[PDB]
Amino acid sequence: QLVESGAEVKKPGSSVKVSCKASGGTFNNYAISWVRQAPGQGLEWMGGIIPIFGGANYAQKFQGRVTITADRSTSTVYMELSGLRSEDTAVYYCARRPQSIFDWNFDLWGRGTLVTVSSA
Amino acid sequence: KHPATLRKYCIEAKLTNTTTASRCPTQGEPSLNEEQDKRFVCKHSMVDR
Amino acid sequence: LQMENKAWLVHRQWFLDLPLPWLPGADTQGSNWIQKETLVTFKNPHAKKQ
Amino acid sequence: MRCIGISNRDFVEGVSGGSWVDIVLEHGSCVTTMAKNKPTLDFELIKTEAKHPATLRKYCIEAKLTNTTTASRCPTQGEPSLNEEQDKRFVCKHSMVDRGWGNGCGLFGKGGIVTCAMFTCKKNMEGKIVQPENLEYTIVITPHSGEENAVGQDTGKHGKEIKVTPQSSITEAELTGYGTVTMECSPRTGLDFNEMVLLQMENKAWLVHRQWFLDLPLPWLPGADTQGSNWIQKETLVTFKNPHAKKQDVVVLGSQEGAMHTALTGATEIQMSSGNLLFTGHLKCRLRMDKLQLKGMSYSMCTGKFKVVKEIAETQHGTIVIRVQYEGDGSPCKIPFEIMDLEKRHVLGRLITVNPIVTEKDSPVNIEAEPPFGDSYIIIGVEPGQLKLSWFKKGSSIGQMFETTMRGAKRMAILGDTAWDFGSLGGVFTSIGKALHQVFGAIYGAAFSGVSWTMKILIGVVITWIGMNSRSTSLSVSLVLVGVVTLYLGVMVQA
Amino acid sequence: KHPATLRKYCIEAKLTNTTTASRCPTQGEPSLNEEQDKRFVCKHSMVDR
Amino acid sequence: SVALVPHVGMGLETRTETWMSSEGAWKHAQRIETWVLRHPGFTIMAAILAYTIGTTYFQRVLIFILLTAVAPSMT
Amino acid sequence: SVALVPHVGMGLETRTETWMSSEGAWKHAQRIETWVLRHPGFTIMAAILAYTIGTTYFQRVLIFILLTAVAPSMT
Amino acid sequence: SVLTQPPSASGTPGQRVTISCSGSSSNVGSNYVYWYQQLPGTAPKLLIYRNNRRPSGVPDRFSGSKSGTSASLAISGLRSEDEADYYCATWDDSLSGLVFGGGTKLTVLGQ
Ligand SMILES: *[C@@H]1O[C@H](CO)[C@@H](O)[C@H](O)[C@H]1NC(C)=O
Ligand SMILES: *[C@@H]1O[C@H](CO)[C@@H](O)[C@H](O)[C@H]1NC(C)=O
Ligand SMILES: *[C@@H]1O[C@H](CO)[C@@H](O)[C@H](O)[C@H]1NC(C)=O
Repeated sequence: QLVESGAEVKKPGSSVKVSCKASGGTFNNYAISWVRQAPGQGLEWMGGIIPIFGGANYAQKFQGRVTITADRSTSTVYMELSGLRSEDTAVYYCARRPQSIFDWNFDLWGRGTLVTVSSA
Repeated sequence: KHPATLRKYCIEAKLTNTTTASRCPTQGEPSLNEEQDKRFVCKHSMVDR
Repeated sequence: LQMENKAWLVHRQWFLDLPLPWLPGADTQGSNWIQKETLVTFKNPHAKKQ
Repeated sequence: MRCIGISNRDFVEGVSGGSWVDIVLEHGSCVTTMAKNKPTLDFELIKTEAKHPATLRKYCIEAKLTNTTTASRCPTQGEPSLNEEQDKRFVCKHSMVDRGWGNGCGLFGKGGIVTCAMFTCKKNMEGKIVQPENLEYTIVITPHSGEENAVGQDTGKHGKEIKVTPQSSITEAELTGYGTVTMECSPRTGLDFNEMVLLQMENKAWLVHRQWFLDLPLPWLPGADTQGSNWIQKETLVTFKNPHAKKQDVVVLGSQEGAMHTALTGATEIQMSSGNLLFTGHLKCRLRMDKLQLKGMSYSMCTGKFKVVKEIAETQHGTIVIRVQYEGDGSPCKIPFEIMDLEKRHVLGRLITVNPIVTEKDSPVNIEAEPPFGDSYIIIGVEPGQLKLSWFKKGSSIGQMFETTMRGAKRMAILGDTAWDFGSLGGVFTSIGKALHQVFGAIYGAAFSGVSWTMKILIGVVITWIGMNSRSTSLSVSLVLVGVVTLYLGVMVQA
Repeated sequence: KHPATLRKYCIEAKLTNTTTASRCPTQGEPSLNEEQDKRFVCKHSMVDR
Repeated sequence: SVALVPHVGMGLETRTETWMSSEGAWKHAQRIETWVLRHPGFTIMAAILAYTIGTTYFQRVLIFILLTAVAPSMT
Repeated sequence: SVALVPHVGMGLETRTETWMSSEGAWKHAQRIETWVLRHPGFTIMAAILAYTIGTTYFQRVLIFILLTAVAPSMT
Repeated sequence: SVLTQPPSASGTPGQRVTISCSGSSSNVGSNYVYWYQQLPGTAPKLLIYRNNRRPSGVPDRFSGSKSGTSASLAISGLRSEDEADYYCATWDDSLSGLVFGGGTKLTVLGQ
């Protein structure tokens, strides 16, 4: 029920926006978080948002570098990353979780968008 | 002859790109990048949190 | 006043007092409508969502 | 944690002889009921459904005209007639034009003229209705334990949704570990759906008065029409113009969607896309706690170490909620929770999560308590590792009484004479007051029906002035009371 | 510990990209495209023409 | 609504008939009549208030008429 | 039009906010204020007529508000 | 800081294996602990939610353990399927964000 954006290949110093389109039930009832997994590295939590409420919170590492927003009209969630660099290369996931402040059980995931910071 | 437009009223509209932002209690006000644009209509309210 | 293949000869003050979104007339971009709140409704029924 | 965090939460405390209590459930509110030896419960009305709606009109908000026909008779020869003038899918009007030798009549007078145009509807609003027997209220009952309400896709063992319909208005909810709760609701005394219309526009729906819907000045179909072509007040959506007395024309008046929206102010918006869902209104229910017992009352104190995993957070109802984990032995044990003073010599507050227990060691439980208005201390645990938590409550008893009185007055403003059932335990004073309120509400609704809030303010001021400048003391007092109540209702109305 | 910013105030600002627009008398108001961007401070007045 | 601010008393009228002169000539009075019919309760209260406040029968009648016209208009 | 019968004093108001409640709360007062601003000539006439017709100060003021509210909403 | 987790894990089919995730007073022991299985070239899968409660998807053989300040995932019977990278995610009150562990690649012998 969660569909992400297609693959994107970028260049250093740019900004990339990733699209995660959820269904109506998941948009009005659950939260959506952005986890990026670097090549050959562990999962990392970037941030999340309650799409119905829209207030986004980010990991302290990503303050001023990641923007997460929701499009209530199209029922979509976007993650925008600024200052793209070599270390920013990774796969990015959007996961569906409840909007309570205690439970982070991701029972739904997308498929990951490979933000390849390189030249091909 | 030679009329000049004085004002242009809107009688039918469409709303798109709806988006919400929230700042939970006592922490101030929410911020939307859409509030900088004047072609977005914006409103402030309180929700139970 | 010209509204969709009908025209009226109205008072200038009455015309400028209409409560609708409007553009200055000098406007060219046609997107900075002002007084838009007259043609849009905001709902927070139970104070749970907007 | 759902009923906590809703500003319209209500605390219903106490039961009568019989272990029942009267409660009115509103859609935007919550009721938390507490008895002397019963678990605290949360009651929410989360869904009202109207099924099998029947239309009764199809007002047109946008029409057009396609076949304009005119007929004229030379002066002195009487009114003309058109064949379409007997067609119900045609709009006609009679007028006069100046005629003479130049026009082609030959008599130099005012000749009757009639013009007809075919009226076709492009967009309409359906005023559906429902039978009062087809309503279905869904009410969730939650036992309000510190136990987490669980996450989706796996288990729903906490929330208990009971559907109530006029046919089966007495239903029983079996809450695992707390016995069963019986709700004796009266859905037939709610909105009075026989006098309501489900008005559905393009993609938006409202619940509106039926007489108001039937008095709307737009062309309408009876609702049994499948072909249309028999609109009633076609004249309201067209204008016939005879500039001077030369040529007669007719045109439509343009989409009435925005004017209809303006006309709908004060009507509550409902949903009618995937069924007729009404997230508005109340339901009066009688709650039976006879077969409702606290869970784990045959437990021993934990005698272990608790840790606060989430600091004390104050709610907007005067209570506090604290989240504590348990690191001790004998996992299913009672939590030793008290709210005392600094010296622990007096018990100052009451925990409204009665009988908190620890089902699992590492599973956190969040207790809710109502501390006093002064300084107070939350004591969790026993001597080894006891937690003493300071807290300060900002309000005051006089302010609390003022706020409670204001909430009662507001409840009377919305549920006029039904507020007397909100937390009633039977009683005789409650019955007398309810009867008096029914009489006064009948009089007030008769005298103030169809009046705006500004008019209510004006009339209240006028009546208060009349009372103040009155000869009789009793009449003066009665008029002042009526005027002040009218002012309160005009200030609190249209919400 | 753990402060939350409640508000941010401007003490030293600078003005750039100043632009102006005019309308002849009786013909209504001037229109500036910048006036649609809330990042631009704007004011309306009258100048004899 | 724009419909609540019609173009009636603008002093621009000529011999040519107006947009909806025939329609709108009596619509306000018809609305007041319909409202009074649907709300007999408020009319009685208005009559009582006008009789009480009005010292003379001219004042009473004027106050009653104005109250009855206002009640629908504000709504 | 249909906008002149707006479903205001129909009862059946619950605790859920109604349609366009916020705007409709003060739209009518706003339109009366704008009318009084644009048409001060009639307002003075209403004041004079209320003073002449009114015997007591309360009657004068009540007639004044009634006249000034009917004048714009009359059509 | 972050939930320390064992980078290297080894087991054999038919054998029960568990992974240890140790956090701080604000990482673990104060918030629920979630365990995720992330195979190569696929998104992470929620193994156990809350404090070691199995979602319907994971078979009963899967299970987890939670302690005062550490957590563990239990595997009833072993296979080559358990050869994947493992992560323990838990909300950190001080860090104010969902902090996973370092990631445990479980290697299943049998090659
Ligand atoms: C509005 O949303 C559409 C996608 O439906 C997007 O293409 C467009 O850029 C958005 N506009 C703004 C101003 O965000
Ligand atoms: C309107 O005129 C058209 C002419 O093409 C005719 O076909 C149609 O039947 C007419 N409709 C009526 C008379 O209702
Ligand atoms: C402001 O002026 C500078 C001058 O070069 C220009 O680069 C910039 O784009 C301008 N900003 C805007 C918003 O027009």
